Amino acid sequence: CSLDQTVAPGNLTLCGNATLFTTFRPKARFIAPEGWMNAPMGLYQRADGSIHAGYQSHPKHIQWGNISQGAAYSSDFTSWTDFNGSEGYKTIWPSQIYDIRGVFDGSIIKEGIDGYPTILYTSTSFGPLGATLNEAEGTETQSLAYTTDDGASWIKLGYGAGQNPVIYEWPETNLTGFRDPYVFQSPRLEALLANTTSITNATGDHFATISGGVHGDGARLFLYRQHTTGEFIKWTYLGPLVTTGYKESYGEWSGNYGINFETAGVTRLNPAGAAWDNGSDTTAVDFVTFGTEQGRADHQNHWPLWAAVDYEVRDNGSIEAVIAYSGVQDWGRSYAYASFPVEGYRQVSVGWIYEDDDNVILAKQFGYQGAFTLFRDLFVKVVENVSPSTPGLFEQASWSTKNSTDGMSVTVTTLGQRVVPETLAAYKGNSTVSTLAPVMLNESAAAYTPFSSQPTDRFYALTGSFEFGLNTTAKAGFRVLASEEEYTDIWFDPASENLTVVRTASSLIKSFGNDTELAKVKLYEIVGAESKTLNLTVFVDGSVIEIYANDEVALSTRAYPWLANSTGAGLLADGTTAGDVVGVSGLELWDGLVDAWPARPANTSQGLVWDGPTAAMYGLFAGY
Amino acid sequence: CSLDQTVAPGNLTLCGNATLFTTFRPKARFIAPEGWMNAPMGLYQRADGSIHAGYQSHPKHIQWGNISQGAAYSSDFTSWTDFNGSEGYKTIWPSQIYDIRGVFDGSIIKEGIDGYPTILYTSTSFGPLGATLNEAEGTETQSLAYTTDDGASWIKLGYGAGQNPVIYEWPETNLTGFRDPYVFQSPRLEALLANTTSITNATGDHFATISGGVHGDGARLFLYRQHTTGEFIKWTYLGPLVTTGYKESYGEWSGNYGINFETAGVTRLNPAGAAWDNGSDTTAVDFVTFGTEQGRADHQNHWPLWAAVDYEVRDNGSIEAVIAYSGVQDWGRSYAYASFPVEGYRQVSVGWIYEDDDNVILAKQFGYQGAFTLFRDLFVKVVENVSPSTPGLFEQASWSTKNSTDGMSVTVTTLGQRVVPETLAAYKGNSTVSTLAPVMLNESAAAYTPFSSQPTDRFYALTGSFEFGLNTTAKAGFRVLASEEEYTDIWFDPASENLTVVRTASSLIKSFGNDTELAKVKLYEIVGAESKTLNLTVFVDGSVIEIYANDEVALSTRAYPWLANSTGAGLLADGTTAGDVVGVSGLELWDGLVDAWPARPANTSQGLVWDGPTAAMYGLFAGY
Ligand SMILES: *[C@@H]1O[C@H](CO)[C@@H](O[C@@H]2O[C@H](CO)[C@@H](O[C@@H]3O[C@H](CO[C@H]4O[C@H](CO[C@H]5O[C@H](CO)[C@@H](O)[C@H](O)[C@@H]5O[C@H]5O[C@H](CO)[C@@H](O)[C@H](O)[C@@H]5O)[C@@H](O)[C@H](O[C@H]5O[C@H](CO)[C@@H](O)[C@H](O)[C@@H]5O)[C@@H]4O)[C@@H](O)[C@H](O[C@H]4O[C@H](CO)[C@@H](O)[C@H](O)[C@@H]4O[C@H]4O[C@H](CO)[C@@H](O)[C@H](O)[C@@H]4O[C@H]4O[C@H](CO)[C@@H](O)[C@H](O)[C@@H]4O)[C@@H]3O)[C@H](O)[C@H]2NC(C)=O)[C@H](O)[C@H]1NC(C)=O
Ligand SMILES: *[C@@H]1O[C@H](CO)[C@@H](O[C@@H]2O[C@H](CO)[C@@H](O[C@@H]3O[C@H](CO[C@H]4O[C@H](CO[C@H]5O[C@H](CO)[C@@H](O)[C@H](O)[C@@H]5O[C@H]5O[C@H](CO)[C@@H](O)[C@H](O)[C@@H]5O)[C@@H](O)[C@H](O[C@H]5O[C@H](CO)[C@@H](O)[C@H](O)[C@@H]5O)[C@@H]4O)[C@@H](O)[C@H](O[C@H]4O[C@H](CO)[C@@H](O)[C@H](O)[C@@H]4O[C@H]4O[C@H](CO)[C@@H](O)[C@H](O)[C@@H]4O[C@H]4O[C@H](CO)[C@@H](O)[C@H](O)[C@@H]4O)[C@@H]3O)[C@H](O)[C@H]2NC(C)=O)[C@H](O)[C@H]1NC(C)=O
Ligand SMILES: *[C@@H]1O[C@H](CO)[C@@H](O[C@@H]2O[C@H](CO)[C@@H](O[C@@H]3O[C@H](CO[C@H]4O[C@H](CO)[C@@H](O)[C@H](O[C@H]5O[C@H](CO)[C@@H](O)[C@H](O)[C@@H]5O)[C@@H]4O)[C@@H](O)[C@H](O[C@H]4O[C@H](CO)[C@@H](O)[C@H](O)[C@@H]4O[C@@H]4O[C@H](CO)[C@@H](O)[C@H](O)[C@@H]4O)[C@@H]3O)[C@H](O)[C@H]2NC(C)=O)[C@H](O)[C@H]1NC(C)=O
Ligand SMILES: *[C@@H]1O[C@H](CO)[C@@H](O[C@@H]2O[C@H](CO)[C@@H](O[C@@H]3O[C@H](CO[C@H]4O[C@H](CO)[C@@H](O)[C@H](O[C@H]5O[C@H](CO)[C@@H](O)[C@H](O)[C@@H]5O)[C@@H]4O)[C@@H](O)[C@H](O[C@H]4O[C@H](CO)[C@@H](O)[C@H](O)[C@@H]4O[C@@H]4O[C@H](CO)[C@@H](O)[C@H](O)[C@@H]4O)[C@@H]3O)[C@H](O)[C@H]2NC(C)=O)[C@H](O)[C@H]1NC(C)=O
Ligand SMILES: *[C@@H]1O[C@H](CO)[C@@H](O)[C@H](O)[C@H]1NC(C)=O
Ligand SMILES: *[C@@H]1O[C@H](CO)[C@@H](O)[C@H](O)[C@H]1NC(C)=O
Ligand SMILES: *[C@@H]1O[C@H](CO)[C@@H](O)[C@H](O)[C@H]1NC(C)=O
Ligand SMILES: *[C@@H]1O[C@H](CO)[C@@H](O)[C@H](O)[C@H]1NC(C)=O
Ligand SMILES: *[C@@H]1O[C@H](CO)[C@@H](O)[C@H](O)[C@H]1NC(C)=O
Ligand SMILES: *[C@@H]1O[C@H](CO)[C@@H](O)[C@H](O)[C@H]1NC(C)=O
Ligand SMILES: *[C@@H]1O[C@H](CO)[C@@H](O)[C@H](O)[C@H]1NC(C)=O
Ligand SMILES: *[C@@H]1O[C@H](CO)[C@@H](O)[C@H](O)[C@H]1NC(C)=O
Ligand SMILES: *[C@@H]1O[C@H](CO)[C@@H](O)[C@H](O)[C@H]1NC(C)=O
Ligand SMILES: *[C@@H]1O[C@H](CO)[C@@H](O)[C@H](O)[C@H]1NC(C)=O
Ligand SMILES: *[C@@H]1O[C@H](CO)[C@@H](O)[C@H](O)[C@H]1NC(C)=O
Ligand SMILES: *[C@@H]1O[C@H](CO)[C@@H](O)[C@H](O)[C@H]1NC(C)=O
Ligand SMILES: *[C@@H]1O[C@H](CO)[C@@H](O)[C@H](O)[C@H]1NC(C)=O
Ligand SMILES: *[C@@H]1O[C@H](CO)[C@@H](O)[C@H](O)[C@H]1NC(C)=O
Ligand SMILES: *[C@@H]1O[C@H](CO)[C@@H](O)[C@H](O)[C@H]1NC(C)=O
Ligand SMILES: OC[C@H]1O[C@](O)(CO)[C@@H](O)[C@@H]1O
Ligand SMILES: OC[C@H]1O[C@](O)(CO)[C@@H](O)[C@@H]1O
Repeated sequence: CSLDQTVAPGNLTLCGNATLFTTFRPKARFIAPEGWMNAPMGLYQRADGSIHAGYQSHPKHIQWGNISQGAAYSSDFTSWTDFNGSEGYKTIWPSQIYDIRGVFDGSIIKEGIDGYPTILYTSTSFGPLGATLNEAEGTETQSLAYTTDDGASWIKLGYGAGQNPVIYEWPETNLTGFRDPYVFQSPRLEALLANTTSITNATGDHFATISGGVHGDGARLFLYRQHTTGEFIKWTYLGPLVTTGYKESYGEWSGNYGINFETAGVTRLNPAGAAWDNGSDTTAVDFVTFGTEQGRADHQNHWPLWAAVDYEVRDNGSIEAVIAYSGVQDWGRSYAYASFPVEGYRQVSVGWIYEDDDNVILAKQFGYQGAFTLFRDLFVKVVENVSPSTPGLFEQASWSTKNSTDGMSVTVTTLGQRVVPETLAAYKGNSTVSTLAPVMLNESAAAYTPFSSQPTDRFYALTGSFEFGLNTTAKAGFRVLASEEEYTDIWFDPASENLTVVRTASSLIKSFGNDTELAKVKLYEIVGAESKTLNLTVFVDGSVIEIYANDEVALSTRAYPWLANSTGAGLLADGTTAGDVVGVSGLELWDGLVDAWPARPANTSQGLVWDGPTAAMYGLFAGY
Repeated sequence: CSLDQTVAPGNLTLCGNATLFTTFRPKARFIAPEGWMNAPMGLYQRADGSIHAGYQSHPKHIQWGNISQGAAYSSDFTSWTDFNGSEGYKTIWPSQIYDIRGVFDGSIIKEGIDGYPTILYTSTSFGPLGATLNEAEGTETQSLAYTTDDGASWIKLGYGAGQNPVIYEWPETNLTGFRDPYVFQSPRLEALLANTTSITNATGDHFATISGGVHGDGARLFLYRQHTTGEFIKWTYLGPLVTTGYKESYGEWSGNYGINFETAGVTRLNPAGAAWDNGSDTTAVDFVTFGTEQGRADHQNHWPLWAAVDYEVRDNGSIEAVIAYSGVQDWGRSYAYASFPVEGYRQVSVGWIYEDDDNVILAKQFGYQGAFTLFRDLFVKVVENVSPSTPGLFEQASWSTKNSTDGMSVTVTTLGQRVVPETLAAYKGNSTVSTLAPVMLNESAAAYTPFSSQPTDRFYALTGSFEFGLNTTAKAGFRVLASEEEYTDIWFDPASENLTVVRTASSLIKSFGNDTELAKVKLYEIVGAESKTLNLTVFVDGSVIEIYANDEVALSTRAYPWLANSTGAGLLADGTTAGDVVGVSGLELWDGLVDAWPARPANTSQGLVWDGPTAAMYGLFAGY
């Protein structure tokens, strides 16, 4: 095993465990110290204002198993510190008959058991578990634990009658899944149900959704309500909140609803951020965010979606969330988005970016798998004075339209996402910032034009505004992680409305994924404008490429170039002419970003272990 | 619920949990503080000379489940003190994927991991588990833990390759069971295998048996040898030590070998006690003790047996234990005997006495189930100068015979059992002792003759020597726990060779078992004697009646009389005449015995709990 990044890569499968630990590793984002991670969990703002982030964790392994909560904290979403206790950076782990198969996703009741922060999580036991298997009741239940030390440790309620698990009965038969309890307060839902509480007797101030579906009949999000305020054992099933069809799709802008939901959450937003009104705010919109399974041919069969919903009260004292419009939270290799409330009327969302090594060829050599996305403020994005001749505008697919009185302009409403400002400020302030001169892309434009200043490593951010003619057929964007032989191309093509990431040349190492990523982006044309603009922000962080367009469209993906000098970046141009020009302005390179884990050394591997021959006997975990 | 023991019992099923806690409860023996107990486990003499006793334990329940090691200690086998730690009196409990279904029986390596006492135990996980089910590999494995604090706590080795569990591969397919590792040193087996160690490479100084069987083809005791001295991970399967047939019986004196072994152990004894020679002691005999399942119509389908064996070395470097003669360790409601070495060349054996409430009618009202037997010294019982006209003597069923040179006398050899002398001394010294005048039972004998001194409660011991004519048809014995309306009759009938416990009148409460207990006892007639003698010792301890005959035959059973005055005792006589007389001598009553748990209050119940609806979902434990 040679680690010479000045020549072509050898057979890297001969390299030892964690020998490629630093080679492709993100430095500027949330990631476990080592080993396997997946979904964010247990997210909450602590009493001191800091952020507690949990995650599904399997230390010293590179596949899922014995799934536990790893945890860390931060005062700014950006610079983090690991917890360190008797189980290292773990704070909840399989320990009881009811959760021995895995401590799955859970969410936080801030004022819970004895007034302490309390997690409601999916406790798993034995038996077939999965949307395509014949799962039985009891395999997935929901259990409580609380912390007396601000997340350094958690104490589970005892096992038994009137204790853990607290939710165990399936609300309907033949479930495809029954997990990921999302606990939330909702003045909105309380107001809607206030006249029906005699029917159910559920009067608590916390609601909980559980994600799943029904075999052969599509996904389901089940709504529970805390039976009595201040009491956390009894949760009353109201009814299905979201019901979708078996592999139903709302269309090209909306992914596919698959057969089963995972990590679903419920929020209410307005243009500024989180909305906590009872329905009285006419600018507020109710949203559900959710993953779906088995409705996608690639990306691990997983869509991270969202939907704007209108709540209707059923006669039995439950709520139907009727989907008004439906979109995609991220178009690339990410999933398991969780959102949580943050002080100052914010709702912040974060997901998991998986690797692109689905055949597990170099996972052991990495010594880790997975990272988070960046943390994102959610809000209602409102675009005013939109031209009615914007192509496809009245499809109203992942947005809504309201006509002006005179019919000459439209107000567009959709889900907004933007990187939390704490991270943008810290990134910029710790980077070497190059403000670049605007570039007009015309007949003289090369295919690729390097920026006048270049990155020094694989940790940087790019921004640019691309102004296109209303009838352009030109394409433009950014090339990143680029040398002569390796590069990743991010293109926008207004004619097709497609943002793509072409990865055919991303790496000389042939075992990584190389499929082209694709997102739809609607450039809402403004009344009186003779052009349309794409604002593109790109974060390059080890192997992560995370793309944001117009504070709306997100696409996370992976690139693993071998050569040490595959770090360059610049502008891409295709079919730009004297007549069909693309004006690029607001160009800026931030080189360096932030060291997100300042207390960690460069190599936090502790080696990898094998569970031994019993792993196959038990049949629950891969074992490595 | 009335607790008036001066009148007939009401409907006791209306009584609350643990309301009958003290009513029938033993006071003078090893018993858990409350709840369910079964098999002794983890038995060893500690460095300070005290005895550590573990037991299968399910606190706050009255059926088996979440099975754990409860523990206590004693300097004299007789007066005990509970451990008290973070889990009360438990010291090992289900905590890992490999043992989450139960910490089953295990035994002690005195100089184990890092020189500490170390337990090898059966770690159980999910799946069908049982001799009549389709069990699969992995459900029962064998794991290690060690103690740095003389049994107050145990530290398990980690889960994984080269760690726990240390034995997981089934030595043959379609096992009925794979549990109860019994670790022992054996100069005998080492000498026998010394010429074959090239074939197996196993040269360690510890052996281990694992108890089981093969579906459709009878029980098996599998022999393993520690691969290397001072190393505890690698154990090498040599071969089957004991192989018996599907429900094979050696006859009327030997129970039935059933379909599966449990709690089997291996020892070597001589007339004085334990023998640690390499084979050079011609007075020493190799013994296996073992439980069998599904070879009995009652007593929970369970026989506690023993066999004298002659070891043969196989060509593949393993040992066949050929059964020479075969007997019964206890004929009544006991099972799961364990033996362990004790200083001064002793091997001490102790078992579990279950209740006689198999339909679980008053278990909750008790608030506990189970106790130990008394602790018993094992030795080779030798009877010299036996008359060749002793009926049935050359059947050699659970004994051996060697003729004198002249053929006029026989030496009989069998397994001896007697209560450890520490317990007999403590019992006698703490009791009010009445030495009773000898009684000749003839034509004047009533059916029942009370002793001249009577017990004051349900805690006493009786002794007597019953001298019978060689052709008697008379029966005699002891009545215990007796009032006019309730009593338990212990009869010996030399003509049939049957010792019986008749329990048709044991209690006015009709839900308890009332079947007649039966043991075979061979009165070895001595050359020149004109009579034959039965030495009977009986312990009455709450509901336990534990009977010993001639330091050989043991029979443990249960009686639950309701009336406060059903405590009396005396002599039984049937068919005694002027000509057929039974001479009773050596009569003694010990009233009171010992308070075996002096630090415990009278009521150590902590209440009972229900596991809730998930118990049936998981399907592993009853849940109460
Ligand atoms: C199979 O068997 C298994 C083993 O038995 C069994 O698992 C066990 O289940 C039991 C029962 O559910 C659990 O017991 C609970 O424990 C809770 C605390 O748990 C935390 O702490 C313990 C102990 O920690 C000590 O010891 C450890 C280990 O040595 C040390 O490392 C610690 O530092 C600490 O040491 C100190 O203390 C020791 C003495 O205890 C000293 O020896 C030592 O020197 C130190 O000073 C840990 O072991 C736990 O760890 C385990 O669990 C965590 C997850 O929780 C895992 O991550 C970890 O790996 C371990 O597995 C853990 O950290 C108790 O809080 C709880 O007691 C309460 O509940 C019961 C009711 O259920 C009440 O009876 C009791 O009164 C308590 O309730 C009161 O208190 C709470 C708040 O404190 C209130 O909310 C509540 O209302 C109530 O208040 C009452 O009193 C108030 C007055 O004070 C009053 O105001 C109120 O009005 C009210 O009256 C309970 O004891 C046990 O932890 C499990 N153990 C393990 C190892 O799993 C399993 O379930 C069985 N399975 C089946 C299928 O049956
Ligand atoms: C799913 O995830 C699960 C959770 O991660 C996982 O279970 C965990 O598995 C790991 C890995 O196997 C276990 O880790 C081992 O722990 C052993 C000790 O275990 C005992 O102590 C711990 C910790 O106790 C502290 O904390 C608790 C809880 O708060 C307190 O109550 C205690 O009082 C104590 O607190 C003090 O210390 C804390 C810091 O740790 C402080 O915070 C605190 O302030 C106090 O000061 C307990 O938690 C354990 O309890 C659990 O387990 C018991 C059964 O064992 C249960 O009954 C109970 O309910 C709990 O479940 C327990 O009591 C370690 O000994 C062990 O470390 C050794 O092994 C590894 C190799 O495997 C080596 O890397 C390491 O070096 C150690 O080996 C050396 O040392 C031993 C002797 O000590 C030697 O024999 C050995 O050769 C070696 O020697 C070396 O060094 C020498 C120099 O010193 C040198 O001479 C030699 O040459 C050599 O080089 C390991 O860390 C962990 O316990 C499990 N946890 C739980 C909760 O289950 C599970 O397996 C996963 N499942 C799957 C399927 O994957
Ligand atoms: C005395 O000690 C007991 C512990 O032994 C302790 O707890 C009680 O334990 C008993 C079992 O011994 C439990 O009985 C079972 O109850 C089930 C129904 O339970 C529901 O109704 C109850 C009555 O109002 C409620 O009290 C229950 O509430 C508790 O539990 C819920 C969780 O479900 C919790 O949220 C609450 O907070 C409470 O803690 C609950 O709503 C019965 O289904 C179960 O019935 C079976 O067993 C009976 C007896 O054999 C049979 O009559 C039935 O036919 C059925 O049995 C069959 O069982 C066989 C073998 O199991 C099987 O093959 C068949 O399929 C079928 O199941 C049983 O009756 C009792 O619920 C529980 N009470 C609790 C937790 O409060 C007591 O509390 C303790 N007393 C005191 C004063 O301390
Ligand atoms: C680097 O990190 C690893 C942890 O990832 C760590 O431990 C090693 O982990 C790998 C897995 O990643 C283990 O490989 C497996 O080994 C099995 C055979 O193992 C036996 O032979 C080995 C070779 O000499 C021995 O080293 C082993 O000894 C150890 O374990 C025993 C317990 O068994 C213990 O007593 C010892 O003390 C040692 O700890 C052992 O005797 C293979 O069966 C298994 O093979 C499968 O997977 C391969 C790779 O994909 C395939 O080629 C095979 O076809 C087969 O895979 C198929 O798998 C799929 C999915 O699993 C399934 O559908 C099929 O049925 C089939 O199974 C695999 O190769 C390795 O044993 C283990 N080594 C250990 C513990 O020492 C390394 O130690 C670490 N390195 C360093 C330097 O730290
Ligand atoms: C980058 O490195 C490769 C291999 O060392 C080399 O061929 C190339 O010329 C280098 N410089 C570039 C692409 O600017
Ligand atoms: C890479 O090495 C592996 C052994 O780890 C070997 O099986 C494989 O064929 C090698 N690839 C080549 C030579 O291209
Ligand atoms: C569907 O549900 C019932 C239990 O409610 C169960 O008997 C059945 O096996 C389930 N699965 C299928 C494939 O029908
Ligand atoms: C309430 O009604 C809805 C619609 O029929 C149904 O899906 C839900 O299960 C009902 N809730 C119950 C039975 O608790
Ligand atoms: C919205 O505006 C467009 C263009 O002016 C028009 O075609 C459409 O009918 C209008 N919708 C409503 C509800 O007035
Ligand atoms: C650098 O990053 C840290 C950690 O996020 C942040 O607190 C600090 O303000 C940044 N430095 C600047 C903006 O100069
Ligand atoms: C065409 O592009 C080049 C490079 O940006 C620029 O120098 C030139 O001015 C552009 N042409 C026009 C007409 O603006
Ligand atoms: C743009 O994307 C869609 C998928 O939404 C695809 O069907 C279409 O062919 C693409 N068009 C072009 C020109 O790339
Ligand atoms: C024993 O008690 C019962 C009921 O109180 C009574 O009938 C009997 O005479 C008492 N005394 C005896 C049997 O000596
Ligand atoms: C017997 O053994 C094999 C595995 O060795 C297994 O396939 C089979 O199902 C077992 N049980 C029966 C009843 O044959
Ligand atoms: C040794 O031989 C015996 C008798 O054939 C056999 O039962 C045992 O399994 C053998 N041991 C092995 C294969 O390790
Ligand atoms: C043992 O003694 C009996 C009676 O004297 C006799 O029948 C039998 O043959 C003797 N056995 C041997 C082996 O000599
Ligand atoms: C009473 O019993 C205790 C505990 O077993 C024992 O140590 C003591 O010697 C006994 N008293 C006597 C024999 O007087
Ligand atoms: C018969 O028994 C009675 C009571 O034990 C006794 O007094 C009497 O002496 C016995 N008869 C003979 C002949 O010994
Ligand atoms: C004595 O016990 C045996 C069982 O070993 C039984 O078959 C026989 O009938 C009994 N005989 C009498 C007289 O009780
Ligand atoms: O690690 C298990 C967790 O990951 C998910 O499957 C999402 O990928 C959740 O539904 C579950 O709680
Ligand atoms: O409690 C389980 C234990 O009890 C036994 O079944 C004997 O009755 C053992 O074989 C086992 O280890």
